[PDB]
Order: sequence, then structure tokens, then C-alpha cells
Amino acid sequence: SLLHTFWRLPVAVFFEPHEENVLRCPERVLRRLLEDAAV
Amino acid sequence: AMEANIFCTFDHKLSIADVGKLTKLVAAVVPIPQRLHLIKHYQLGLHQFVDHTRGYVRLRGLLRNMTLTLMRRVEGNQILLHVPTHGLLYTVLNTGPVTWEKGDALCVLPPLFHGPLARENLLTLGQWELVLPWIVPMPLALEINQRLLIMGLFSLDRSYEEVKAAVQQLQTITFRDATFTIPDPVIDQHLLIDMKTACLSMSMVANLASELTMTYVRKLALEDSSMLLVKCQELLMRLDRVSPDDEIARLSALFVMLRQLDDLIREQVVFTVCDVSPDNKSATCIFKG
Amino acid sequence: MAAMEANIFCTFDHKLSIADVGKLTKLVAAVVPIPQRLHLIKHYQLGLHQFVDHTRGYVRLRGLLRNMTLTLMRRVEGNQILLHVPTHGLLYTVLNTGPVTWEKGDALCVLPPLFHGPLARENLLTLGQWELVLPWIVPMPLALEINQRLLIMGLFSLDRSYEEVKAAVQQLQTITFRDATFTIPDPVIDQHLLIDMKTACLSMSMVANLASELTMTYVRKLALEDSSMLLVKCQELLMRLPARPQHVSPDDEIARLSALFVMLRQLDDLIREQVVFTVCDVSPDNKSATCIFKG
Repeated sequence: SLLHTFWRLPVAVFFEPHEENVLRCPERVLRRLLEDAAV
Repeated sequence: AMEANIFCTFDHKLSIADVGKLTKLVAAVVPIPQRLHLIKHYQLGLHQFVDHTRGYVRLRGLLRNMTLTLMRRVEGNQILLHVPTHGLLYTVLNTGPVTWEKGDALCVLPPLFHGPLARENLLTLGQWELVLPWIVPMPLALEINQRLLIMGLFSLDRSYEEVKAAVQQLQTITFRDATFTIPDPVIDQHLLIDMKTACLSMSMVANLASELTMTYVRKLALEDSSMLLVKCQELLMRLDRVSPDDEIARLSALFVMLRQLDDLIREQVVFTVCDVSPDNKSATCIFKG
Repeated sequence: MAAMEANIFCTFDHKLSIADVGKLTKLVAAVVPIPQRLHLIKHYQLGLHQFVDHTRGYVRLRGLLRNMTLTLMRRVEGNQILLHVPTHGLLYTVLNTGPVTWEKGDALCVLPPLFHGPLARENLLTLGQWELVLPWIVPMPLALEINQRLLIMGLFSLDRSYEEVKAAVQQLQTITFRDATFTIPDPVIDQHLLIDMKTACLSMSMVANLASELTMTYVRKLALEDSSMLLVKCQELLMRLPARPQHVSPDDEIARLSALFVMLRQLDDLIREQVVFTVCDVSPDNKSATCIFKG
């Protein structure tokens, strides 16, 4: 299920909003959206 | 008024043929140990430092802090040497092997041929023998120092055939009309000591750097605020695919083995060319020291 | 704006006793640092005592005095000081202030004074809570040892306990260059030393990358047959593990050692500041020396 990335060690970012943001919903919002896509 | 020169005497007797040979070198580069005002003739060049068990790299160490000078006028009993200053232009003779061009960076370099030599016709005395460091362009000096360090790094395993091919194709240099070759640092399978110290310190800083940086980025991975450290240790995890006193002594050894390599990893350009006279035996180089 | 003035007249505003001007007559033909390079600057710009902080970060003071503009003192008189900021290549004299005797041939550098305070008894022109703090002129062994020990003290401050760094400073803060004791003042983690640590980390990783197999196995092919006492000292600082090598190519090792040279140059500037004064010939009391590379 989990993906396979090339760079094995993860990178700290400047967190530019000028770039694209990175999938920033936590596990609560994931489980809630699971319930909303369910019902 | 006169100019701030260095008088130089000659203790041995001088003949008219020797003065006629000496007056070819009007504006020639000459090194001096310390800038006094009356020097003897045993302090004109590197023949006070020519030795058997020591070789090229010791001469490079002595030459880089030697206070060089230019001859001005030859006459009876006295040789007027001119001390060049930073920011004036000076005529300088090309006693070297290669012609220069307009704009080449020029630096001193000891002669590759020792006292035993068949091609020299220089100022010769009963024991004293005038030698003179060449001035080559800085790409040639970098290439000579680099190729000599590489073919001195193979001073231990000359039994094999492929390393003989590597050294004998590395024994020569390729420059502008130059099939010039440089002699081997290995003489009869024992190495001069300071070349051994140079390549030993090279391998030592290499092995220390390749061993301790992984432990230090393990200790550094908690302060990660910039995007450089993660790829810095991604390199170390890519390569494979502790008591405090020992690493303290290791780090001090790292910096001192680096600090003994300043003569090799850098050197300063001495002259630089403003123009080249016709027939390429002279140039009017502005000093830069 | 007009040209840079080589002649700079200083001026005190407060009263001066006879003892202060007498103590200042010894400082003729010596270095004072200034940031201004105007013509008639006051004494507030003269020297380091406009820059002493609570933190006393010595690497920060080293950088700020590196950025500073040097000059030599000339012909002190009643409430005037002529300063001669020198041109690149001429020749006049300087005067030591730190307790380092000088020889010939060794280049000099500018360093802020170590262990500065009332512990070492420097009675230099105290007036109106303004002292005159001169930079020390040390030869390049002392400067390299100070910057090297500041770099190892910046490296050592990670993941080891405070007791281990306090047990290492008694081995590391001592310097005995030319029969005189020198103590490193206050090793602390500021911003500039961690910036220099970042540059050192990148340079040491890249010189670890750009090494070939022969620089790896040189000491392992040399320590098998040769027994030198330098090899006795150099063997023990590695790990444990005739022998024909696998591959060899000089026309690749040329550029590989060229890049290792440029990385060693990029590590070398973290310790060597610059050549600032070269000494020609010293006096028989070593308290004054004529020097080239004047400024």
C-alpha cells in the first residue's frame, strides 16, 4: 500500500506557499473524509 | 639618487668568459634567503639546498617563501639585484622551457634537473654552481604538481605491468609545443621522505574524512533547519550501497594533516605578463606578490 | 563623496593627563582598527572598545575585525593622532602588543585580545568608560591554532554531556606556542560558528565523496611493509581492515584530485584568514619590526 520513494532520507523544507503545499490533512481529517465518502 | 638594490659580491675569482656568460642574464629571476644588503655568492639560487635524500617537494617548500629578486647590472666585484615591489612592471627573462603569452599567470617553480645534468651551460665554479628556477605558466605548474603527486602516490607497487604503463604514460606532460617529460620520484625503489609525507597526509585526510563524518552527521541530525544536511547524509548512506579522546585526537590530526598541505593545495601567482618581446625570450611582467 | 584619505587625524574630547599621553607615546607605529575612514574622526571610532558585548563571541569579534579597516598610528601629540592607512605593497614598521616574540619570514595576522578583562591587567587608556583595546598581532601558527581549536570546540558541543566538554576543555584550552601560555576565552554556540560548522560539514562530506580507491588503500598498502614512527603514530587512528589492485586510470584521477584540491581549498579558508603582515627583519628586542604587505 505504501509508496516507494527514491531519496530514502526525508528533507526539511522552507515551506513556501509560493510552491505547492503537501497533502496537509491529519489523520482526523482522513478518517472523517473516510466517513463522508462512506456516507 | 640610487635605487633600493641588493649588492652581491663574488668570493671566487671571476674570468671574462664567466662574466660574459653572466651578462646574458640581465633581467633574470633570482631567489634570496633573506633580503640583506650585502650577500655572498653562495646565496644566489637553490644550490645551497640541493640534496640527495631530499627531493622536489622540499625545494617547493623552500621556494614558496623564498624572497625572489631580479638582477639589474653586472660589473666588476658587484652584482646589483633589484627587489621587486607589488605593483610595478619589470622585465623578466624566460629561462624556462616554454614560451609565454599575453596574460598568462606566472609563478616560480624549481628546476626539474638536478646538479647531474648534461644540457646545462651555466655559471660554474670549483664547487658552486648557479641554478635558476624557471617561471612556467600557472596551468603548467598545476599540472606538474598534480601529475607528480599522482605518480608519487604509486611509489609502492611498481612490480605490476599496468602501473608501469600508468607511470610511463604519466611521466610526460602535454603543453604548447611541449613534449616535455618529468623524471620519476622513485629512484631505485626507495622514496624521498617529504614526498612520502605529502602523499601520506593526502591519504590520511582522505581516510579521516571518509570515516568520521557519518558519526558527526548522526550527531548533527537533530538541529536540521537547512536543506543541506539530509542530502549530506544521503550521500553517506549511498556510499555503502566511539571514545571521545580518540575522536578528539582524530579531529586534531585531521586539521594538522590538512595544515601541512597548504604548500600543495594552494600557491600564489608571482608574475603576470603585460607583453611578450619578439623571439619570446623576454617579457615585461608586472609583479604581483 | 571624495577620495579615501591616507592621513587620518584623531581627536580626544575629554581632558588628558600627562601620564595618558606618555602611555600613548609607546603606541606610535602600531596598529589601531577603525571602521570609518574619514579625516577627523573622534576617539569613539578608535579601537575595539565600541564593540565589546555581554556575549563576547570571539568568532564574531574576529569577523567584525576582519571587516574592519586597519591603520598605523603616527606622531601622537597633544590631542591629535595621525593615522596612516597603508597601501598594498609598501614597507614600514609595526609593534607587537601580545606576548609573542617574532622571528623572520613568518606572516602575521590580526586577532582581538584573548582573555580580555581585569584578569590579565591591561591598563590601556581608561577614560569615560572607554578603554583603548588594540588587536593583537600574532604570527600565523597562533592564529591557525586559535581558529582550529575554535572549530573543534564548535564541533564538540553535540550530544556529549556538559561534564565531557568540561573534561575536554582542560586538555583543549591550553596553547603553549613559543614558551607562553594562552587560554581560549568562552567557547559557546553562536550563529557564526554553526554557519562555519555547516560549511565544514559540507566540505568534509564532499572530500569524503571525491576520494578514489587508492587514497583509501594507500595507508593499508603502506603500513604492511614499512615501519616508520610517523606510520606508528598514523596507523592507530584507523580501523583494522601481495595485493593486486583492481583498476587504475590516470586521466580520471587528474580531475578527481583537482576537485579534491578545490574542496581542500574550500576547507582551508575556514582556518586561514589572510596574510596581513609579512615580516622582513626584526629588532634585537623583538618589540618592533619592519614589515611588507602594509595593510
